[PDB]
Amino acid sequence: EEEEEEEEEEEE
Amino acid sequence: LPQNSAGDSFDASAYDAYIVQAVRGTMENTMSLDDIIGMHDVKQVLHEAVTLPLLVPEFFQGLRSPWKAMVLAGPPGTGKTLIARAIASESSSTFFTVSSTDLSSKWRGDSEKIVRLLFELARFYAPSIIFIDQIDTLGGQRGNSGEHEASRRVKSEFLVQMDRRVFVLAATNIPWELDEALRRRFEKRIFIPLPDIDARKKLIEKSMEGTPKSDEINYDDLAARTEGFSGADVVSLCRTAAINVLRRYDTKSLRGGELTAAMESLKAELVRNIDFEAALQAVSPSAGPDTMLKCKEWCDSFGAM
Amino acid sequence: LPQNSAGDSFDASAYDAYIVQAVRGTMENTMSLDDIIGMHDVKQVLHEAVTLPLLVPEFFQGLRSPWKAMVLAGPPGTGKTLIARAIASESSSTFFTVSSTDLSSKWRGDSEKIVRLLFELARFYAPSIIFIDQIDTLGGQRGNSGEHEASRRVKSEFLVQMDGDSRRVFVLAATNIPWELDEALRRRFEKRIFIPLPDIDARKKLIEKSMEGTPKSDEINYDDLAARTEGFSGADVVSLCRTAAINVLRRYDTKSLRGGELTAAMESLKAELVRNIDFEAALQAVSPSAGPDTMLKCKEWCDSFGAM
Amino acid sequence: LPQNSAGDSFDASAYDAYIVQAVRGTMNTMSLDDIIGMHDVKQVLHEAVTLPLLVPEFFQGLRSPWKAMVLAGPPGTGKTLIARAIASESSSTFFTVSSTDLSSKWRGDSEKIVRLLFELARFYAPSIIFIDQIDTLGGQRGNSGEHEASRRVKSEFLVQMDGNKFDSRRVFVLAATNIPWELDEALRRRFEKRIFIPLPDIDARKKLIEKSMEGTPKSDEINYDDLAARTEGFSGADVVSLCRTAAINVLRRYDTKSLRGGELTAAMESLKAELVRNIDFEAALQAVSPSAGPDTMLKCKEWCDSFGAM
Amino acid sequence: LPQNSAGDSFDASAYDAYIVQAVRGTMNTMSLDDIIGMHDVKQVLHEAVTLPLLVPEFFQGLRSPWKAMVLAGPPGTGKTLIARAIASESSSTFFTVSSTDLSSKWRGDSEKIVRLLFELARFYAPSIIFIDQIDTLGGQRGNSGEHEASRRVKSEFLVQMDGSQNKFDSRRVFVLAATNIPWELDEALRRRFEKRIFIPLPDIDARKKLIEKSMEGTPKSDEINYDDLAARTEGFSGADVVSLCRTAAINVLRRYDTKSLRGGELTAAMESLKAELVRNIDFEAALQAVSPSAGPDTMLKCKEWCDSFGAM
Amino acid sequence: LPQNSAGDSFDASAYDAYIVQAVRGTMNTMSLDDIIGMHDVKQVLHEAVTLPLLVPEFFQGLRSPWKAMVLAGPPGTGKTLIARAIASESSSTFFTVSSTDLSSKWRGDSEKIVRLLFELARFYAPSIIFIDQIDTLGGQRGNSGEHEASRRVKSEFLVQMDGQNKFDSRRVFVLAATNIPWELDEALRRRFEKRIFIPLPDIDARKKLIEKSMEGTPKSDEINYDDLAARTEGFSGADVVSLCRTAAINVLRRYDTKSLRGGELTAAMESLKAELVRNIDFEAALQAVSPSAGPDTMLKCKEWCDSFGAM
Amino acid sequence: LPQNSAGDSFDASAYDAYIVQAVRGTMNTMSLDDIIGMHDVKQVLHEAVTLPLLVPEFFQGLRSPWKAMVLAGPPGTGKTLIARAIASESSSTFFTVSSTDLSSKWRGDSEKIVRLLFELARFYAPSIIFIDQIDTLGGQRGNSGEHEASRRVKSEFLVQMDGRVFVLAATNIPWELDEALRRRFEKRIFIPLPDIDARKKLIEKSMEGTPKSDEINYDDLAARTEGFSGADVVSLCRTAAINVLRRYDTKSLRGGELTAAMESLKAELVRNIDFEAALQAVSPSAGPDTMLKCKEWCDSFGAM
Ligand SMILES: Nc1ncnc2c1ncn2[C@@H]1O[C@H](COP(=O)(O)OP(=O)(O)OP(=O)(O)O)[C@@H](O)[C@H]1O
Ligand SMILES: Nc1ncnc2c1ncn2[C@@H]1O[C@H](COP(=O)(O)OP(=O)(O)OP(=O)(O)O)[C@@H](O)[C@H]1O
Ligand SMILES: Nc1ncnc2c1ncn2[C@@H]1O[C@H](COP(=O)(O)OP(=O)(O)OP(=O)(O)O)[C@@H](O)[C@H]1O
Ligand SMILES: Nc1ncnc2c1ncn2[C@@H]1O[C@H](COP(=O)(O)OP(=O)(O)OP(=O)(O)O)[C@@H](O)[C@H]1O
Ligand SMILES: Nc1ncnc2c1ncn2[C@@H]1O[C@H](COP(=O)(O)OP(=O)(O)OP(=O)(O)O)[C@@H](O)[C@H]1O
Ligand SMILES: [Mg+2]
Ligand SMILES: [Mg+2]
Ligand SMILES: [Mg+2]
Ligand SMILES: [Mg+2]
Repeated sequence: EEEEEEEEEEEE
Repeated sequence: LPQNSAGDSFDASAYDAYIVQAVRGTMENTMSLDDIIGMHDVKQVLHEAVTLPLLVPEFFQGLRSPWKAMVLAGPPGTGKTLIARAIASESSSTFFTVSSTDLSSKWRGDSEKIVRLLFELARFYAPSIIFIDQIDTLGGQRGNSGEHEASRRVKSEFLVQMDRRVFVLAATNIPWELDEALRRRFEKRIFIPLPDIDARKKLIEKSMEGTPKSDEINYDDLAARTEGFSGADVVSLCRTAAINVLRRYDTKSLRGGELTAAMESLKAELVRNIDFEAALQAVSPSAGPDTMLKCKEWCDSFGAM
Repeated sequence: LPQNSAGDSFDASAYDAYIVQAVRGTMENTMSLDDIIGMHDVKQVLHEAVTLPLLVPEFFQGLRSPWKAMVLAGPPGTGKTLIARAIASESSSTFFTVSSTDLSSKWRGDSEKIVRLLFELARFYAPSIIFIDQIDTLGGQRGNSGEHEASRRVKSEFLVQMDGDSRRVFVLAATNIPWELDEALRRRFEKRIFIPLPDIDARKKLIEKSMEGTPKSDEINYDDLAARTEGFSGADVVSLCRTAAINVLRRYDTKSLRGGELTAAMESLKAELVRNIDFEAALQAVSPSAGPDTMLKCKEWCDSFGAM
Repeated sequence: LPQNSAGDSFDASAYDAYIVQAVRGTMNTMSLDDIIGMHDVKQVLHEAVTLPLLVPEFFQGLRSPWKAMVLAGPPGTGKTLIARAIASESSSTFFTVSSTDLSSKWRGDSEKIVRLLFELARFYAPSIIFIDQIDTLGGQRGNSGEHEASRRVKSEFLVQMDGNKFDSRRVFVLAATNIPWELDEALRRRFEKRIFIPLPDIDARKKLIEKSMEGTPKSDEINYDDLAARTEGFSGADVVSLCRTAAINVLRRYDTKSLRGGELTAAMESLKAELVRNIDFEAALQAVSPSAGPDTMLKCKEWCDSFGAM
Repeated sequence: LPQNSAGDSFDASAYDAYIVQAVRGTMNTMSLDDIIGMHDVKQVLHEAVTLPLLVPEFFQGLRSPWKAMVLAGPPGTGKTLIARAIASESSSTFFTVSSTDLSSKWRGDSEKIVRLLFELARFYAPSIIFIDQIDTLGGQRGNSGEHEASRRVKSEFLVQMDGSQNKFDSRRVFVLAATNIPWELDEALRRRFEKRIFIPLPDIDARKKLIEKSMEGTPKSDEINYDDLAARTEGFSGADVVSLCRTAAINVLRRYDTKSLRGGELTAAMESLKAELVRNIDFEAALQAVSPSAGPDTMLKCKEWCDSFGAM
Repeated sequence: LPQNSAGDSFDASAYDAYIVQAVRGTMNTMSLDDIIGMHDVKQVLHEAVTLPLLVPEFFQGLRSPWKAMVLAGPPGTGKTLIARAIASESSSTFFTVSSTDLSSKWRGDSEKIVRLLFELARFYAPSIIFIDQIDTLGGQRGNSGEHEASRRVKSEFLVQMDGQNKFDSRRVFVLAATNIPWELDEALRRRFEKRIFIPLPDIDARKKLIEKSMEGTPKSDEINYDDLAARTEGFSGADVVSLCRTAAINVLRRYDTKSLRGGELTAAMESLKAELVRNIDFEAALQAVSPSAGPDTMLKCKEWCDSFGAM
Repeated sequence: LPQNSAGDSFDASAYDAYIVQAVRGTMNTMSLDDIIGMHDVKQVLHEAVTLPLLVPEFFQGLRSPWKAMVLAGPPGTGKTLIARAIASESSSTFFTVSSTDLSSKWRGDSEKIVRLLFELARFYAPSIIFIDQIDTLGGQRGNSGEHEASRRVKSEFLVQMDGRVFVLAATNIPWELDEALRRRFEKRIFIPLPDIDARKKLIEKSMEGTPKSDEINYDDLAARTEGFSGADVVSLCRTAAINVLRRYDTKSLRGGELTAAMESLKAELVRNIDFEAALQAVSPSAGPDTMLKCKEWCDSFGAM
């Protein structure tokens, strides 16, 4: 199987 | 999973069970197509779009091909799910109600299977209508700010997937966030206006058909004192007028004793004209003139009305 | 999972086993609505929104259907978390609690199914009441900068779920910044009220309601304590009362006596009145959590868009 | 995880590994009589932490114990020292959480660690939470360059810190900052004690010097009254820096840059007994300047004299 | 990660890999007599690193070793050279950190980098940390429009630089930083730096010893008066004098005609050109052709700043 | 990232997959005596990168090679040509940087690019880095509306440029090009030794430009170079070449070659290859394009290089 | 692959035999003189393709031949028409590149197509090569929520720019082009939309099979639609054909003899007032403001 995580990036 | 007309059977042995459970879960109160005030043009294009091929299927052979896609844009509260539910009632087509929470897809490469299986299942039941509410979600830019490397695949599968007939309806509150390849692919982009001073009289005189009105017949004056109400709020005005008929006799003090026939003395009471004056000083429109003009400018720069 | 009324049972099979634990974690008769003073309009809509459709349910039909939403708005110290607990005490309805923190998950596509499960259980149990706290988060217009993708689909699942059946739910919310709300969300909230700071007459009833139970002198002139506050937040009145009541310990020098000859000295102190010296010393020490411009901006906003 | 009083145990089954580890990571014998002055905050700590262990039948109804207190003042006056002193003198469990233990690259941890922190602080004991430099943690909500994933933390503090009439377990929230006017208008209401801390005046620095110099041999040339009269506007940290630089100036009277190794370890024993004369202070008084001129002190004084709860 | 003295180890499990790599990537034959001038900074480094290494029993109690120093000067003088000199002439491990080590794309990775750096420098040795160009990290804290991540870095420096609440565990750390603009540091970071020192542009005798230092190995004539060369360069920095020396060393090559000689007769004349000495005319021609990186306003502002708020 | 000399390879395990593409996207012939005038830049480049190639045994110790140079002056005066010439004349690798490549979306995704570029330039052969238009990259540090994404590039340049100095792997030479040299830092200009200002105009060199550009096989009677060189007043080094292109198009535009298709095409084309140019279309070109150059920029640059220029 | 001029053939046997089968399908009798405007682009195509290949030393050095051109304008101008016109006018192997010849199933075969194309372009003839919709394949290069595969295809495209052979491109949104592309694009000339004459032919051809009244005049219709692109005349005739239905009353009446009125509607014919009502309501797909941003771009960065 394969799962998915989530990220959080910031930008200007 | 049931069969269809003429006893055909879909050979859905090629997918997992929760996917077909999800897409069957996205599949009666008979409302009326004349139960909506205003907007004759969209009723015309729906009449040409789904009803007329049923009656006369020989006219739509060559250059008179019926339309295949459509989008309504306008402010919130003009009734964009109302036309959808009305045409879901008064038709023989099998309706559908897809959403963005209907495409959750905790695994990877499973929303794609859901959209492809949805569109292949839609070509099984022959007259079909697909209703995608609030296409702003899944309808951002393909190089926008917040995106993974997976939702772009959903948008591309949707663009190639749209090519046995179906017809897709959709709506938004914010039209300018839409794409370009998604915008050009939708054949008919229609602005929805707020109700004018003539439609409001029909709307408030039509909604008030159960309660006894006596002499508040200044419907021209009641449509003239409300300048810019947003359609879904005048029904709240009539509802607040009924509750203002209730609030006049102090019933917060009574606790159980004789509180059943006290309502019977108020279940026969009629809506007088004093209720509207206290009803106009307690309701303001939900918006300012900001989103309406922006939707008007977007429908003037791209709308094929 | 418990059973609802009439012995039915829910089929929660498509949902994962930690979502159900979360919503089960989201879920008596202590106080009453006569405790909270002032605020006549929200008391009226609460009386004609949950109490009265339990007595005569054959009257609220058709055009007279009961309300479906409300949102409080006002300064951050006037009391709008208290009324939610009060209506949690004085009803027979399954009261939920959901804040903005038990909706997030580090997997893709769990933050929209929690809301669906929440509304489905709120339909399934009873004529229930959900109370969404601090709705300014999960709010805001969707054409903002720096808006992440799941935080759009939460607002989408809310906006599709809050409409469209004689099973009643009455969603209510509270915020301090109502102008930073989404436009297509504050139409669904059928009643938007304003909550003012208390005037010169409610403050006396607050002072009298607070000082009950503690033995006081009969010479405390309440009218001067009423007319001298003049801009207090409504929650600062209770703090003024607590400072004036605990000030009697700062009168007797209890900094040196420890352990011995002290545990009886406090018993000598435990029946001492709270005289006017404590109030005159307490007014020089406590100032409001001020900046009355926020009250003025929320007043102008709810006087240009509010449905009283 | 540890156990608690009465041998119970928490059940952290709904949380992952690194969350309970990161809250596990935030969990001598000095007394409170080393602090110079500051009677009011000592009074509030006395009637808020010390007294509810001895006589608990008193603090019952309207006399419920406090729940929060913010110290505010110019930098370098003794804020973290009171916190460490109360940690070493009480019997409570002590949490020192600061604004770096609340962030992670995943989504949904910035709001969960706060909830697990408060639930463990309620589960263990009559505990004390000490958030240091909350001005970074709580800013204004409706502001310009605010990222979205900090509003969750602000709302989490704003809900959690006021939650029936049961559950007679106590949690005291202490916080320090030096820019208090950037706190949000709804989080300043939760902190019901907003004391201001002043710079030391001319009667306190004499006692501070007299506390700091005990333990090292000195002469009786020193006039502490003149030393208090010239050291005006200093911090506490500058006074300690002065009292240290005097002794290191006594090292500089013996030029040891030339010698290297040869009887050098036996050289300093002639220096390890030397006295600290008045010339040392007469050099260190012009060796050291104050840290910052008065512009933050006047802003904090004009702030706490209008919105401050002493 | 390598082990330390006494065979111990660090259990770096709670951080990800690339943070450990990005701090691990930030880790002889010089002398401390190669620094012309700067007596007091040599005094502080003498009495804060080299003396506790020999006699640690003297430095305890009120005579604790210092934990801070910031060098503020105009941008010409030697502020990097002194740090590399103390890095070579020690037995303690060195950590250089510039402003681009504390940077990542994700959210909340700068803080864990600073945390890991301080814990590693505490674990390995009585080490020394050199944060060069400090003004690009700590600005002010409430100015107009800084991002919501740099303020966390300032908070992390503030909460970590003082500490070690246990009165035991005297594992020494000494943080060193150089900048050009000291009137732009936050006050709560400024008092954490004791021993804030000013550094001047060099004097007459410093310039004389500089020209004496720079011209060794290369043969010069015996008609060179160093005194006029000192007295004419009124206003030169400590970095332009070496550039003047280099130009006076290459002017003897530009004096002959090698731009015209192309390929042929090039390798045959370069062997005898190395013995041609350096006369006064090369110094006069270089001195007419070299002007300082002037603008004496900045030296004035920095000296008035460190004369108002400075601690020597 | 292909390879380098002597068959080695790079190990870029520390960076992302989009950053290294932005630096890989930053990597015809020309003759040296094409560039006329400006003997000082030839002198500095000859004693900078030419002579250390054949003779590395002379340049050791105090005689270390230079590491910086700045060309100030008016726009369009031949800076890119000298860059290409010193690129192609030696066997050096040639990087080029503008302001439009040091820009990406995420915070801190620009500062890894500069360090990666300098690590590559030390990793490869002895190379030349041409950072053009640094008046936008390097402003002043203590400005008013200076972003918190602009100071860190300046700090990275200052820390990286002067790097721990004993017999390095290969020399690397950085150039510069700027139209406004008073708006530069006080800590960045010090890393730039050998600052030099170059002017635009000349009379005899403009004549030599015309003699090196006007390679028309016709026009044996258009020899009026004294008046053609007296009419180059205020014309920059690109202006005369654009004038020459204007004259060579007005050769076939002064004669009616418009709508000769079908009828009289090949004879009208082949009798035009020897067609005599005169001062007619040259006079058309003289009064067509006026120079858009102002003297204030030249005067202020000549004033700035007087005080702070190390020629 | 077939041969070229002077009897040679390409040997790409090191690469695959279906890549060459995927590019070989890219190499007519279009309107050579029948364009009644835009004589400047015909002049530059006559003097940059034919004349430096008839007299090869007339354009050299200072009279320089170009090497690239980025045509900007509407999606309704005849870029393909004049492109195939120069194809059938010159003696050049006219290649084509669409948005679909840059997709292949393997990895590493999405970059070799460009290389093999440039090799064939230099091998065959005095060629001229064209790439359509470069603003759709290549926008901004190095994004991160754009995955690295399109970044590498664009990198191999810029790596194969150094290809005699003349490269050519056409765009529709020109400020979306990258900064490194316009420095090689020596000219970006502004192309206005076609004329009164072009629409009437598609009007007369697109209305076959439909019963039309013989009172309609194509001149008055052809002169009042100034500003329309190619698909808008099809939209106009579609709205006319549906206005034919919209004249009657069919939503109100139902059931009783509806098919008689529908047979009368199928028997009915279009009026001139039908085209009037179709033209008085139908708007263009894009409003006349993207042309202003295009002219701002050609004024700012373009050579026009
Ligand atoms: N034109 C209308 N005539 C009668 N009632 C209306 C009309 N428009 C809105 N309403 C009332 O307002 C409600 C709003 O319905 P609906 O959701 O379709 O509006 P909407 O604009 O689609 O909302 P949104 O787009 O914000 O989701 C309806 O239930 C209906 O009772
Ligand atoms: N006017 C009031 N009437 C009754 N209780 C009050 C009043 N003002 C403050 N309180 C006290 O305030 C406490 C809770 O604060 P409150 O109810 O004001 O929440 P709130 O400040 O409205 O919430 P928020 O911070 O989100 O605005 C209760 O313990 C209650 O005793
Ligand atoms: N009033 C005081 N009594 C005793 N010691 C003091 C006093 N003021 C300062 N000090 C000494 O000064 C040093 C600095 O104190 P502390 O670390 O609390 O400063 P701070 O308040 O944390 O600074 P900031 O507010 O900038 O964080 C301490 O070591 C303390 O011993
Ligand atoms: N006091 C000194 N003794 C010996 N050499 C010096 C001295 N001051 C400067 N120099 C020489 O000047 C040159 C430049 O010094 P350095 O590179 O340290 O300046 P810097 O400190 O980096 O300036 P900044 O930090 O502002 O960039 C060095 O090569 C050094 O040899
Ligand atoms: N000395 C010269 N000899 C021959 N051609 C020259 C000379 N100077 C300028 N030119 C011509 O001028 C044109 C512009 O030169 P270059 O490309 O260096 O511009 P630039 O100086 O880089 O402009 P900017 O500095 O504003 O970027 C060159 O293409 C070249 O043809
Ligand atoms: Mg709707
Ligand atoms: Mg609250
Ligand atoms: Mg502190
Ligand atoms: Mg330096």
